[PDB]
Amino acid sequence: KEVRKVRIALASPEKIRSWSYGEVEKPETINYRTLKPERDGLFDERIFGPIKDYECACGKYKRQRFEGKVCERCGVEVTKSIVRRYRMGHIELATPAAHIWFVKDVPSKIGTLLDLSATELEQVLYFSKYIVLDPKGAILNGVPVEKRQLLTDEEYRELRYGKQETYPLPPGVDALVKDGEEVVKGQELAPGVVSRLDGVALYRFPRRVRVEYVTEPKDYRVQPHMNVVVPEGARVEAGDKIVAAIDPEEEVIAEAEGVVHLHEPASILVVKARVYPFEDDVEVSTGDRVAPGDVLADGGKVKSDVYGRVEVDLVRNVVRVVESYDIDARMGAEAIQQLLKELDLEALEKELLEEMKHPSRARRAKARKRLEVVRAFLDSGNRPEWMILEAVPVLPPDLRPMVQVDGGRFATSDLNDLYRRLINRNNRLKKLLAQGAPEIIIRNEKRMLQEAVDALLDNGRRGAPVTNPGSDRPLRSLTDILSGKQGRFRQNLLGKRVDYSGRSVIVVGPQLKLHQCGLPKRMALELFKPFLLKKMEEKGIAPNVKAARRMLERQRDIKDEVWDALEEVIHGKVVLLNRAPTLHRLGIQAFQPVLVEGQSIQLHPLVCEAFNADFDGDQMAVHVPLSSFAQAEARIQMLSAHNLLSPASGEPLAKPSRDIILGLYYITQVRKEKKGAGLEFATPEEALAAHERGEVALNAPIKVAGRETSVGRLKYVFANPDEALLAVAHGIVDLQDVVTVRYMGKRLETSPGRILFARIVAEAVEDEKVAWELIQLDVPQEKNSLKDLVYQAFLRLGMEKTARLLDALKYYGFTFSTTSGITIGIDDAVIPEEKKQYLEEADRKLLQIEQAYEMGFLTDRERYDQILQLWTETTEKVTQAVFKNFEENYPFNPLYVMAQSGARGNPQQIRQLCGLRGLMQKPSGETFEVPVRSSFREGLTVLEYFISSHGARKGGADTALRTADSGYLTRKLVDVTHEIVVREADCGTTNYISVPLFQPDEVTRSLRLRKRADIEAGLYGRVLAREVEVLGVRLEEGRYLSMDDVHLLIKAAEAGEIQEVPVRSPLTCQTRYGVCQKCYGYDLSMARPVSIGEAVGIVAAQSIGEPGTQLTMRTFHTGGQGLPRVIELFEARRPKAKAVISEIDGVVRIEETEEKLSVFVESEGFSKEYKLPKEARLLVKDGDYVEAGQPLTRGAIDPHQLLEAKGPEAVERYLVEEIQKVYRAQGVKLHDKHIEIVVRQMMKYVEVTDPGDSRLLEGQVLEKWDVEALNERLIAEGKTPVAWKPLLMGVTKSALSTKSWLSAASFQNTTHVLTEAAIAGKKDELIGLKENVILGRLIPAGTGSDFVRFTQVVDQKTLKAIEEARK
Amino acid sequence: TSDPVRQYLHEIGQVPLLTLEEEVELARKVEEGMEAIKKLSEITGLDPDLIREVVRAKILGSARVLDPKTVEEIDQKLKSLPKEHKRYLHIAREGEAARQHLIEANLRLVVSIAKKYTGRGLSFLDLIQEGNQGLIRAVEKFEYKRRFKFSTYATWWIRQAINRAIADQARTIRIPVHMVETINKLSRTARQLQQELGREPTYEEIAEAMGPGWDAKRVEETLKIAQEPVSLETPIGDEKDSFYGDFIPDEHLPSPVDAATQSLLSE
Amino acid sequence: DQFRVGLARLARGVRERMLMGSEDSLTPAKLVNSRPLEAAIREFFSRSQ
DNA sequence: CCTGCATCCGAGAGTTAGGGAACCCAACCATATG
DNA sequence: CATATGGTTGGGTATAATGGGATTGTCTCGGATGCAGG
Ligand SMILES: Nc1ccn([C@@H]2O[C@H](COP(=O)(O)CP(=O)(O)OP(=O)(O)O)[C@@H](O)[C@H]2O)c(=O)n1
Ligand SMILES: [Mg+2]
Ligand SMILES: [Mg+2]
Ligand SMILES: [Mg+2]
Ligand SMILES: [Mg+2]
Ligand SMILES: [Zn+2]
Ligand SMILES: [Zn+2]
Repeated sequence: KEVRKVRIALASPEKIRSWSYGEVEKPETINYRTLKPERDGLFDERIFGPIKDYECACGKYKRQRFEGKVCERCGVEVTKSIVRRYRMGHIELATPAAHIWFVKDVPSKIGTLLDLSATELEQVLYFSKYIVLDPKGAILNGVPVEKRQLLTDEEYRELRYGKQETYPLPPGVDALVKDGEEVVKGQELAPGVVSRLDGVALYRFPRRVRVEYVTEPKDYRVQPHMNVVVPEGARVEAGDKIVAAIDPEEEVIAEAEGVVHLHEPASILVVKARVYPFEDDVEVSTGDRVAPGDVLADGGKVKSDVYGRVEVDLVRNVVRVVESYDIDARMGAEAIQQLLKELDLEALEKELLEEMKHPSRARRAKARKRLEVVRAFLDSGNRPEWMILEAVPVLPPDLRPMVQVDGGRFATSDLNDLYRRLINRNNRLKKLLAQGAPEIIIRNEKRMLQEAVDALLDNGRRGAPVTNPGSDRPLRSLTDILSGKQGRFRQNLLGKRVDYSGRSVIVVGPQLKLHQCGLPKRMALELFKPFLLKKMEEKGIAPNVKAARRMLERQRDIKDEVWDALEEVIHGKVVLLNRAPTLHRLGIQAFQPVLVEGQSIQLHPLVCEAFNADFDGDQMAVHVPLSSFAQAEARIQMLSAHNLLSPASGEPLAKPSRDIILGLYYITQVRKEKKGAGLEFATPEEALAAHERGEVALNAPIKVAGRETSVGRLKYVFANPDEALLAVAHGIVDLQDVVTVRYMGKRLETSPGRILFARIVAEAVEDEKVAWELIQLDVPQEKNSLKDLVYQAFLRLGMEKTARLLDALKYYGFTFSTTSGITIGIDDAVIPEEKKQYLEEADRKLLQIEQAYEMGFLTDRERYDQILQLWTETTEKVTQAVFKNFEENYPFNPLYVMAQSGARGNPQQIRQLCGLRGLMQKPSGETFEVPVRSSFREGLTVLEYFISSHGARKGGADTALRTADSGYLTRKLVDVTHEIVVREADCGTTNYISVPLFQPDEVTRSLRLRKRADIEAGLYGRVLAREVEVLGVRLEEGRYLSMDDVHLLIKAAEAGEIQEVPVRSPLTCQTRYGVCQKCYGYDLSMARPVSIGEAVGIVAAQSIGEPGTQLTMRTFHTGGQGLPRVIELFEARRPKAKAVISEIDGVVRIEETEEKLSVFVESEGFSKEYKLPKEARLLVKDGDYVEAGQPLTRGAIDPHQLLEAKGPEAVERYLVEEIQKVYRAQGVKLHDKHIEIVVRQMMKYVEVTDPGDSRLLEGQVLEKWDVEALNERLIAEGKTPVAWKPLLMGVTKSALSTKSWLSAASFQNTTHVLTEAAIAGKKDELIGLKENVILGRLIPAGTGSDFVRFTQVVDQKTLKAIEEARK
Repeated sequence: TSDPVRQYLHEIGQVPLLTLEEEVELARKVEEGMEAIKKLSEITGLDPDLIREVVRAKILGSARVLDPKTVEEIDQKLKSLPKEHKRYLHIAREGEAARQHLIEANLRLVVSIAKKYTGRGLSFLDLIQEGNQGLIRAVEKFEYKRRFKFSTYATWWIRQAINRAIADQARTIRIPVHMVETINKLSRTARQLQQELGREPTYEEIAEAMGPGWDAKRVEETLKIAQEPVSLETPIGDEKDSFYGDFIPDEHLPSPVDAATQSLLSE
Repeated sequence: DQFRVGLARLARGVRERMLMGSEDSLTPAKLVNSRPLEAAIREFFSRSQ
């Protein structure tokens, strides 16, 4: 069966034990002599499977045919060895351990369920404090103890055992009290000892004993090595012993009858306890805990009166009950698990539901948050106690290998060391438990075991990470394996290394066609090797595939016919070329390979811009699509000749550049001469004679008979283009002279070069009328004109003819650029004379500003600002002077022509080459006071060079450090939009958006028509939502807006007939997990309605991300709010320079004091006030009108405030406009559709304000579609609908909040996503692209779309046969 | 909160030390409790280990987790003996308590000894825990009648436990204790012959310096078996992107060429 | 600096040897283990970035 | 009792390429050889 | 199937010893949270 869903859930100890094929009991990996796995070790074949195929460990069963045979002598099943990478093991922990994912991921699941803080949970889990599970009527400090109370070790012990204190006694100092007498607090027990607690005092090691004799006394000294046997105040008999000693001769036998007393105690032990003498056998022994009214001794004559612990001292025949209790307080994962098992989820859920009626908002939020976890557990069926580990699963050995390197050394994974530590600590804990060790040692060992489990699951999370001795490197845990840029998801699932691939340096391929690439012969032989083997077998080069492979292995064994076989192999096939970084989809393209000599890939010049490729060492990768489907996709969809327009803007992307533009511009420019300079002639004969005499230039603009013309237009009149070009070939005229030629039935005053360009386009397109319509004959051919020509040719004729035209333009541009004579010399950087004047005037004015400083009229800031402004205007004037000199005196200068044609260069660089370098910035960010007055032709001084180095370094650092924020943004957008596909023809909606055509003035003067480019980017290709009547032209509903329609609408707007356009947009589409054909519009790369199945989300993300990588605030030139603002806009960030907006409508009243300023908005109902700093700038004036959602100051609007005030559509408009402003500022063209898709994903969720009669909770965030469906169901049954408000969240938070746990886990915050999904038991339905890529499936887009992938094809004969069979 | 070394040190420091009188008393009580328990075992006829376990379980209390049925039945039977015998049971209880108190008070010597074995393949806490095991052994076997201080007999057992743990658990591939000692002797001898010779000795020198039964081939094999495995996750290069295991090919699974050859051969 | 680190390790080894041995029969050769110094030098000259 | 306000902690930060320290003594299962 | 050898493993040493070793040049952002005021 096909896999359709993947579910993730918590694992029970029973489930883990059912997974395991056996328990790993020993930390041994392999034997040190034989290199075989040790029994019950981390590599045991009995648990994980045999190392060799169908062969047990001892060799009893060494063949197949015995599947499922468990060796009697070894215990190794007979099966494939590959099972060593699938079969798991387990470790049985002596004590339970907590899974760190559910402890340290804030907020903690265990803490949230049991209402324990993080500090309290940490204290209990790591054996720092106790938690009470049964008070047993205990009292602490006068207050009874309750469940879930934390006791310190001192409080716990004091309550569990009681109070005692030992006071030492120096030798020679006696005790004022007797052994076994009550002592109150403060009762002095010695001349320098004062007690603190009440209870009985007990002598410890009395130094001397007084024994009377029936009377007279005697003394006996007691050394530390000897004890006293007779109790205090007891008579002794002759022959009895008193002071037992190590030596029989040292024993003290009483000589006669006498009483005994003990004096000089070494120490005094004061305890709070009760005393009960007995005279016979006792009932309770030492270490027993008793209650009031329990039998102690004497058959029940004496009875206990208090709760406590019993010690039966036989020396004094007395039972002592120390006041204690039977409290049941525990620490660690055992206690936590006990709390987890006792939890009843339904009752807790009811308590939280009642808690949700409190007027407090914070308390309500806490109850809702706790309820989230409770309900997730209740619905999923997971038991909470499963969050505490008892059986630790063990990864199969082949995924934690211990392999021998070629040199015989061994390499192993860190997981083996982590497992070894865990097993060692578990075994030592078990050994210590079996030995009855004291509780301090056991507590230490249990803490160590918990830390070992934590390190195994997630190392480097709590405390110092575990490292291998002799190194500072943390060991790599499972969490490290899963997550990160080097983790499993991003490194092995969303991207892989592939076969049938190669890489090499690229070289320009000017003779190639648009669909061809030059591939090296050796690379092609290696890439198509199996096909070559099959073809060689087909022919007679080799008898069989093996011999063919052996032949192709050795270079000297290769012959001539194998190359012909290879040429036959690749016929018609295509390869994929790819250059990193792949910023957009045109970074991968399909080409037909032509086999070449050498080791360089040959690239067509027209695809270099799309690849962002050049020839100073760039390398490209080659991939081979294998199957018929892959080849068909590459040849039809990703062929270079089929991708001529940008998917982001709709503008041509394969177009003339560099040398081609230069050549076409050179041949399409006309000469201008000043020899005649507008002279007067009555008759043309006079002009001709003057020119022959030498007074008038050939192309000088003279006036004859009252009309402007030139001697060239009268002297040279050609019957047809062939005659003009023949005259050019004979040196009569040049291509740049203006003559008169009869073409297309008209007499044109044009140059032969422009006629030649017309002939080139006409012969390329094989149609004279359309070609004549497409070209602009009376202008020089530059970048923009050629782009317009290519686009118009595409629209009017098709990509095939467009590709032919592009190739013809490339060929002729190169040909004419070669012979033009374009070169750069040092004199070509012409220095204008005016610059000198401009400099002296400044050296004059500067002195004046200094005088302005010698009389006190100017401050530091004023003088600095004025100097800076002076130098800025001087730089601007010098730029203008340079370009005016170029235009007037040297109209054919190489730098000028290069910049003017759009081939290379901008005015600032020419100004630096010719005029002056300008002002420079200090590393602190402030400008210097002296500018660089030298250009690059004159040469800089040492100081100026060093001064400019600061800006050069700053630009380099900026580039290197920012490119990663742009890449990050692109990744975030791919993850938030990857699921959006075109899924149907029409969603049926009647909603739309209104594209505006005018904008408010910066001084609020009036409305100004928007720029043509912005209107084009917002209107081109869209579907009209409503019928439009403009300029006597009817645009029907459902009409895709072409460029001509956009131009017509702009012209109508300029006549006041229309102010806005209603169109469909993705912002208002109702298709689930995607859009529809009408709400998307035109496929911008094809200028035709988008096909169903297109992954428009990926295209949108790429289109937004590509320009920011390079063109945002590419190499920076140090010569006299870009990406950050876009990232801030896409993340719904609140601005730090936030402005103030008018929440309501009203009139403005400015209230000004000398110390404070405020603005009152006075409505008819209410009047609110806004206090702002005095230094601020106000966009409003006293007595003005402002609407709801309007700003009152300059700055950025907070999107969340706008959402609260004005609503969803206003926020969508603001986001789109503000994102587009940044891109327009840099000159990047990008249609609004992509940003609209991303914003639609941003505005996806809602928050429940009133649940009504639903199971939802107030404040519960959920998808707007789910709540709409739920409300529809509610209405159908007839209950109270849920009340909700829309939410706005950034791209990161929207992407992490998706329904699919696989994509969210592979994006970011892997541990949190996985823990939440496991708690909830989420099922991934595999809707988007990331999930299907991870599972290695067919993505539901393109040829994998359900709309197209079930198509069948048949020929007529089979169809008629089937029809007859049906009949 | 963190740094478990500080927590363990504080918990050991919360127990006061012992004087000679307390130490000798505790040793006497443990010894007489062992004698009393063997006397009970002889009287009742049961296994001494089982009565030791039930006495220890009843002392440790309910707090510490043979099931409660057998412990209760045998305890009640033990609480049935006539007089002059149950006294032994009481002495056994006091002796077990003395054993616990002795270990609890002498834990600090374990830390003091174990603090000088760091940097040998075992963490600080592991060395302390093995020293605690050795201390338990020394306490159990200690004989006070010789008038010697406890620490003198405890140090030897603590060192033995630490050394055995280091020999057992320090290496990923376990090498037997005698072979580990052989490797250590090889290293010491080579180091001394390096210092003496003013250069690294050749294998013949070490073989000659070990004694009879050692040749250069055996020395080479011993150094080869003493090699420790390297990590598959060893970082290669300065950037955090290349691991050692990225450069190791899989030699187990058959290649596509090999599988195709076998299939065609089968055909 | 690396030599100083190795020398400090050597000094620690010297102290441990002094305490663990016998004050009566002790020589400079027995007290000094030069392995840490060589190891530090090798690490610096083979593993330092 | 509510609220806001610093405060703390945790998770991010572009692609491709290439690169690499005790010693001893005695019992006991395992494996080898016939 | 029957031993005989090395390899492996468990047990032992008795003046007295009693709390360890590193810490250091980012930057922002968002949620959790304890503390202050009213
Ligand atoms: N860290 C880096 C450094 C470079 N790159 C890529 O390599 C190119 C080198 O261009 P370059 O710096 O030579 C300028 P070029 O694009 O040729 O522009 P120009 O003709 O207008 O002067 C960049 O444009 C990126 O595509 C990268 O991905 N990451
Ligand atoms: Mg370039
Ligand atoms: Mg380049
Ligand atoms: Mg003429
Ligand atoms: Mg890399
Ligand atoms: Zn077998
Ligand atoms: Zn739609």
